[PDB]
Amino acid sequence: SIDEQSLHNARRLFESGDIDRIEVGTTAGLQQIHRYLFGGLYDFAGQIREDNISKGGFRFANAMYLKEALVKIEQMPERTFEEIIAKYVEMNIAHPFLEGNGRSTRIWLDLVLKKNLKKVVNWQNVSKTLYLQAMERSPVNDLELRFLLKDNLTD
Amino acid sequence: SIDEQSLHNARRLFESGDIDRIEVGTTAGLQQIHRYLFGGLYDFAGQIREDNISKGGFRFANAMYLKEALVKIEQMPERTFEEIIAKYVEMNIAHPFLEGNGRSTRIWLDLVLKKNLKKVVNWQNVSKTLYLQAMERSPVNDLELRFLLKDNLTD
Amino acid sequence: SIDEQSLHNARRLFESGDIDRIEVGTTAGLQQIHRYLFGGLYDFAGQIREDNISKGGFRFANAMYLKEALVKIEQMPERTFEEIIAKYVEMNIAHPFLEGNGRSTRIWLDLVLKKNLKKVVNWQNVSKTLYLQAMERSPVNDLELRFLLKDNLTD
Amino acid sequence: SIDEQSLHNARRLFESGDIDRIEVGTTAGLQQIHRYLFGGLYDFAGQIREDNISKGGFRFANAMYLKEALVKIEQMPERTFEEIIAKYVEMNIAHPFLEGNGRSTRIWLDLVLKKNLKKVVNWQNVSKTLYLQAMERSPVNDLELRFLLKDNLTD
Ligand SMILES: Nc1ncnc2c1ncn2[C@@H]1O[C@H](COP(=O)(O)OP(=O)(O)NP(=O)(O)O)[C@@H](O)[C@H]1O
Ligand SMILES: Nc1ncnc2c1ncn2[C@@H]1O[C@H](COP(=O)(O)OP(=O)(O)NP(=O)(O)O)[C@@H](O)[C@H]1O
Ligand SMILES: Nc1ncnc2c1ncn2[C@@H]1O[C@H](COP(=O)(O)OP(=O)(O)NP(=O)(O)O)[C@@H](O)[C@H]1O
Ligand SMILES: Nc1ncnc2c1ncn2[C@@H]1O[C@H](COP(=O)(O)OP(=O)(O)NP(=O)(O)O)[C@@H](O)[C@H]1O
Ligand SMILES: [Mg+2]
Ligand SMILES: [Mg+2]
Ligand SMILES: [Mg+2]
Ligand SMILES: [Mg+2]
Repeated sequence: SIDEQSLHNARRLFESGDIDRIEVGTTAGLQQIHRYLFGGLYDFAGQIREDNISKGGFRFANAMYLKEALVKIEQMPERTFEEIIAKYVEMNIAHPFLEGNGRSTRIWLDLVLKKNLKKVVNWQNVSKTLYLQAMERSPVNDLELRFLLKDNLTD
Repeated sequence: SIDEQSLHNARRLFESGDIDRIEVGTTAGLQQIHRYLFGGLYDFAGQIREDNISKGGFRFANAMYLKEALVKIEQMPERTFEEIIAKYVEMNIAHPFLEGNGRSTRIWLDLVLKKNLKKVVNWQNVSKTLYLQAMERSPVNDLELRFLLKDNLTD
Repeated sequence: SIDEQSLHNARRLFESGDIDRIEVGTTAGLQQIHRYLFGGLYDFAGQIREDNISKGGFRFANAMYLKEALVKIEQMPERTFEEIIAKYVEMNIAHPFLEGNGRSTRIWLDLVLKKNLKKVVNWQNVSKTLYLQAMERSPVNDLELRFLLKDNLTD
Repeated sequence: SIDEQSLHNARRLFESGDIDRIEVGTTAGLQQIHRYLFGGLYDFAGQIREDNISKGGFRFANAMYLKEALVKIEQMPERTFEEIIAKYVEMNIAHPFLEGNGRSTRIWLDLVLKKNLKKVVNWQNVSKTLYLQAMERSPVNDLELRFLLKDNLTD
């Protein structure tokens, strides 16, 4: 119910035109997206977490310095695909919500790609298995992720 | 060459009593230890890194917010073995030097244990292989590290 | 869809009494469980994989020597809780199917615990988050898994 | 002491021309290299391990089926760079010795590349940091390793 309802909310975000009101490339913009997707579903919708979380051997940015990290991440440049991917990779490492980081930050990435490069990711053609592998590796080396995503951009 | 002299430098730190002048439980204190062990050996002795580093697939705190991270980590409480281990785990994730984090931060840990618990680690009885495993796991769960060290304390 | 239907099959395995005919602690027994759960749902139901697979940075036993590995794994002893967990850990590393290893092998584990200790895991009280973490760690050290499961055995 | 003495033996393996007498692409050939490097230094020189080992959170092939694994791995083809790297990656996962797998298996790799492609790796121009990263990743995805090594091939 939660994930189907948030998918409907994501659809609403685009169909409504409310997507055009989201700040691009900023922490606030990511919060806007998360609040939109999960509002009325998670009580923490749009809110930066205060608890620590991990997945698959990686511990995401410690909540005690997550806000400081986000301030630095949102200032990263967006001039090229490689810069945009690097910025996305650091926002994923920040992982600022208890849940729904993936969906919200992928929308956030698409807005950055669209603003700067006039392209978005064609997610329907991206393997979820290969995407997860590439994201898991990305804090160490974003090569796999860049190869995967660059092949799946659409203008 | 470097490791041999730095081991001599660590013995001098203790045997001279210079160890008693090290600030306990702080970033500055860790820098003091690192400067003492590696002064004249690494030109970055005592200095917070500006480059990014990883080991075993784990990305240590990004250099862009590392200084900010350290300000927070050093304020962590030190009242119990579990608190002190948690603080140590976070200082390891920070990994604030290019090299020599292990040796420096273990001395740092012992000073915190000594101050607050009147105990230090009996490293003589700790397997390096098992210690490395526990440290690698610690960001996700410090159970292995607590299991390894707690009954290896000595007063 | 597949998950809801396989769950129904797993309930039927127990409710029908068919569970009592499953060979305990063997590769063939694991295959019997997988075929029952996934027959008609995955065309590879019950079948040892010929493709390589990975999760979270760990590559499961190479398909080229998987059958050989399974021959050794099923011979492992089941004399104590700790031996049984060790055997379960090796069967998870083998990871013999393309999908459904988790559900099938947890049933397989319970049959081994029941046969040798007259216990099963009370999975209802086991955190999925902590279980996944413990499984991810288990190839290196099964301490987390033993801590988790021993606290959740039932008669 | 052992690392320096083994380097000298490695030096001699090439200086003497004995490298030309080593069996190429086989388990026996790898054991020959390991014995040349470490015979008289490690008591287990040239011997397939009977103990389990791991590094960086990765469990190498279980000793109970390591021999069976090696029988399969040595049969892997060697016709393309990609096949040769895949074979090397599997021999590293097998990790057949207690110690000295890296040095011995890199020599083994060069012999297979030399035989089949008339090239070897120019290890002088390969970053040890990037190499270890690429090795750690290789069981999941050998792209990093292939990217790192292919443009460092020489004759
Ligand atoms: N080990 C890891 N290291 C770094 N990033 C990871 C790791 N595991 C998962 N990720 C990323 O974290 C995301 C999942 O975060 P989560 O907060 O569960 O988002 P979600 O929207 O609920 N699920 P999803 O749609 O699967 O992304 C994945 O899509 C990956 O981008
Ligand atoms: N994958 C990992 N994840 C988290 N921590 C790690 C990892 N690998 C190593 N460590 C920790 O990092 C330390 C090594 O950092 P490093 O900067 O190499 O210190 P060192 O003093 O040069 N070597 P050592 O004496 O082996 O600790 C180890 O002792 C562990 O505490
Ligand atoms: N990185 C890892 N290393 C070792 N084991 C893992 C890892 N990730 C997951 N596992 C185990 O693999 C199982 C999942 O295997 P899979 O074939 O997807 O089974 P499933 O029944 O489809 N899913 P689940 O019900 O979630 O177990 C998990 O339940 C864990 O036991
Ligand atoms: N986490 C890992 N996963 C896969 N392979 C690894 C991992 N860590 C290290 N390796 C590989 O194992 C080798 C080290 O094996 P080891 O038996 O220590 O050999 P060594 O010759 O003693 N050391 P080195 O000269 O550094 O390779 C490295 O060179 C890597 O190829
Ligand atoms: Mg999620
Ligand atoms: Mg070091
Ligand atoms: Mg699954
Ligand atoms: Mg070694």
